[PDB]
Amino acid sequence: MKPTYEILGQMDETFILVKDSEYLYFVDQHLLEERINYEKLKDENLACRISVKAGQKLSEEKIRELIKTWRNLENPHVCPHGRPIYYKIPLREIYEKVGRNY
Amino acid sequence: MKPTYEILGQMDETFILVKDSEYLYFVDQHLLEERINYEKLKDENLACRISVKAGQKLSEEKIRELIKTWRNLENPHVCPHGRPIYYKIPLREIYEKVGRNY
Ligand SMILES: [Cl-]
Ligand SMILES: [Cl-]
Ligand SMILES: [Cl-]
Ligand SMILES: [Cl-]
Ligand SMILES: [Cl-]
Ligand SMILES: [Cl-]
Ligand SMILES: [Zn+2]
Ligand SMILES: [Zn+2]
Ligand SMILES: [Zn+2]
Ligand SMILES: [Zn+2]
Ligand SMILES: [Zn+2]
Ligand SMILES: [Zn+2]
Ligand SMILES: [Zn+2]
Ligand SMILES: [Zn+2]
Ligand SMILES: [Zn+2]
Ligand SMILES: [Zn+2]
Repeated sequence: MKPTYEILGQMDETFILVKDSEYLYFVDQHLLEERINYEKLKDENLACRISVKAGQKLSEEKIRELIKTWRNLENPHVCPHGRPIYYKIPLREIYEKVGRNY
Repeated sequence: MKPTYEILGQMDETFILVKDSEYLYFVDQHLLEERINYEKLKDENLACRISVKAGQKLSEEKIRELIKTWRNLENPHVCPHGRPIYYKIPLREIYEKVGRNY
């Protein structure tokens, strides 16, 4: 994700919505924290058990911290168990559907 | 869209993000206002020229009004020129990508 981005907020207390100029990302808060903790601790089970879970409301500050850290991870793409950390949609798919250039 | 929904906010001063239990919708603010005005005025060019344009910031109250009205339109799907008013993504596509049931 580009270093210029906009955080749109939380969805379903499960995903952080954040976009750059190319994509809107839906970032799984659990998988992201698990990856962050795994890269520090090198322990899959420990990283999992201490991380936030889906269904927990996060403060705006905590969300900012997580997204900033996400960009600097060695593997921002998949958790240590191989699950994709995020879903993404190209912004052009949204614009083009309604007839706008992007 | 179901009568129970959550407005997530504006994106790019162009789309209103709103979800129910099934889909996340990206609603084009211009096309929506144009449809609203067209259903009142029955005049395509007049409805277009008086409507908000992309790139205009909208207040939270104005966004609420538009989304409430959207649900009651005779045609909430396409503007009078035939363009889709919104893009939608099934929530299950987002959940399933990260390995979650939905
Ligand atoms: Cl979880
Ligand atoms: Cl900060
Ligand atoms: Cl921060
Ligand atoms: Cl426009
Ligand atoms: Cl109100
Ligand atoms: Cl209202
Ligand atoms: Zn362990
Ligand atoms: Zn686990
Ligand atoms: Zn886990
Ligand atoms: Zn901070
Ligand atoms: Zn995992
Ligand atoms: Zn006219
Ligand atoms: Zn026009
Ligand atoms: Zn128009
Ligand atoms: Zn109101
Ligand atoms: Zn139109």
